[PDB]
Amino acid sequence: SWQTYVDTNLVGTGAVTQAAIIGHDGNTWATSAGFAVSPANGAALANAFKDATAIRSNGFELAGTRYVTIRADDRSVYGKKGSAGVITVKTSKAILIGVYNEKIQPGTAANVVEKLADYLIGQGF
Repeated sequence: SWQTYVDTNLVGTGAVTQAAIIGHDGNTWATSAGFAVSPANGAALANAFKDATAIRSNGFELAGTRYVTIRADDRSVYGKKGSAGVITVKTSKAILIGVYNEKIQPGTAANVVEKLADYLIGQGF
């Protein structure tokens, strides 16, 4: 279920190259093959949705790579690193995380992730 959201609705689409779904405490509910985000980074991200102050000054880390905050509101937090980047979105019970590489259109990745979030939110999650 969470694994199929990640494997099918996120990675399987082609819009993100790697993806994870985290709880509001930052611990991973499911993750794409060989992609791993630390409970430490996850929590920080989780906090960002509440208070972006910290991430706005230093950005945020996810699976080794460091990112720069492009967007930060109470629902979405997006980072970028050259042609790459990460789209993260917050639902009622989790936070979706999707990274895309050079080959992907940033807004293509944002559409997929935000589309998954709307779905989950309408399912009570």
